[PDB]
Amino acid sequence: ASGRALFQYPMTSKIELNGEINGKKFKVAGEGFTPSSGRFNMHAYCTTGDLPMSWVVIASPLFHMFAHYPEDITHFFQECFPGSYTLDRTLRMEGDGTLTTHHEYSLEDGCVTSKTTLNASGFDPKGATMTKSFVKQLPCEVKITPHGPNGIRLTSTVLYLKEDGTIQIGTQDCIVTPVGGRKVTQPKAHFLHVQIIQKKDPNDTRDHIVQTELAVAGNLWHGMDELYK
Ligand SMILES: [Cl-]
Ligand SMILES: [Cl-]
Ligand SMILES: [Cl-]
Repeated sequence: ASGRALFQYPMTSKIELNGEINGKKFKVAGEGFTPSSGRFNMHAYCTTGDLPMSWVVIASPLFHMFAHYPEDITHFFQECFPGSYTLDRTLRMEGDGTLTTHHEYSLEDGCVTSKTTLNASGFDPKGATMTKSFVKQLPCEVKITPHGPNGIRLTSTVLYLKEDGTIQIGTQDCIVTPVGGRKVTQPKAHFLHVQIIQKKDPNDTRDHIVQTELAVAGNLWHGMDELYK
């Protein structure tokens, strides 16, 4: 049993995230539900107190294996199982700060566990990230290309909406690397449409978020694959 045969829905998720931003250390944990292909939620909470940064900015750090892929595009993230993959992220909030994340995953009993670290240095203490002035991030297209002999790369430019109704940009670059000591067939260049919706639980006493991601793969530009050898 490998690849897509390991991703029979419903499934669950867990996260453990150890973070630091501008010297403030924090932890998040969460549990989530993946009812069906491409629709996955996460109820995360800061176990150290208040989260010292925007929940909107930490949204993308909070599971590409749950994306919905048509049959005719390789689902690289799923085809890495068994063996798994790492994700390395750089998220540059333009004019504000840069953060990196490192993720490791394991699959057991229908549950994907993410162990993630986040490092963030030199953010503007009056920027939207540290003052928590963001309302949401807008849906984007993530460009996925083959990267080196065995990886992929994911790039996106994300619009973050502040409370005054104006936009800040984040520039996001990820490398996925199989860690299963085996070759995984690389997909053709393609795009992922991604939307995040965040809300609060009526009762939870913790600093928390209830997040849903919709993530759908598509060959949005048939000619793009020609450019990536
Ligand atoms: Cl927030
Ligand atoms: Cl990404
Ligand atoms: Cl493909």
